[PDB]
Amino acid sequence: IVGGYTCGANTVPYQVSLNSGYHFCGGSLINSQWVVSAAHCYKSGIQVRLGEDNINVVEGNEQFISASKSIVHPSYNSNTLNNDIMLIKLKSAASLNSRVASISLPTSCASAGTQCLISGWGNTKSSGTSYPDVLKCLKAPILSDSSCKSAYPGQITSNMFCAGYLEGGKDSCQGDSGGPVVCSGKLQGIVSWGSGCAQKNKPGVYTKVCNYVSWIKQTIASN
Ligand SMILES: N=C(N)c1ccc(C[C@@H](NC(=O)CNS(=O)(=O)c2ccc3ccccc3c2)C(=O)N2CCCCC2)cc1
Ligand SMILES: [Ca+2]
Repeated sequence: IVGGYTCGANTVPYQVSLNSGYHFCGGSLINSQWVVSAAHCYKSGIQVRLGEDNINVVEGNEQFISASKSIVHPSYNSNTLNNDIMLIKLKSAASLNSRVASISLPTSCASAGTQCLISGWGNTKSSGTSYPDVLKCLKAPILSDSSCKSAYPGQITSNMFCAGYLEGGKDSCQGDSGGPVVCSGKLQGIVSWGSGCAQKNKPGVYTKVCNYVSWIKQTIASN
């Protein structure tokens, strides 16, 4: 997260770290056994780490659970990033409480101007790399479709939305991939792609989760 602030320990209780000997993507806990993340985060050998703040220190409240299966959307296209969403089933149910909790799926899509909270352990620098120990937070508005398509001509599908600041200086970045965009208590987006990080006129692009609620439900019901 570039231009964000330290969230505070466990203040984003649905945030997950995907770990394969190092943090490589974020995710969101949506019930005690299922996590949603991005399809580009797919990897075998994923351990989901819940209740994290400093990802480099055991502090208490962590729960480490292996993934028993990762289900990339059948129509994910790696060239366009259209349908960039994946479901991860946990080997065991997480223990939910104050510090580890699920986030609700949306019942409707959010409008342009809705302010949301984006969080992750990704890069904090626009030019360079600096990964934080603790979880970083950024408040950012959903942009209009016209501004989003003006920023990225021909690259925005109806399963994507832009969120952020056209002036540059505040954005998600490498390492935040798969993480939550929460608006009014609902999971509206998944960190997917962008051109650089926090560049002027190149806002972040997010997977539009409201288009996938039926697929998420049907898929969790059959697995
Ligand atoms: N909000 C941001 N500015 C932001 C958000 C997410 C990221 C991580 C993300 N990386 C990028 O978007 C790199 N910027 S990129 O190189 O300009 C880019 C953008 C879109 C693309 C679409 C399809 C294939 C390749 C693409 C590469 C990533 O890990 N990817 C996995 C590999 C494919 C690209 C996505 C970076 C920045
Ligand atoms: Ca920790």
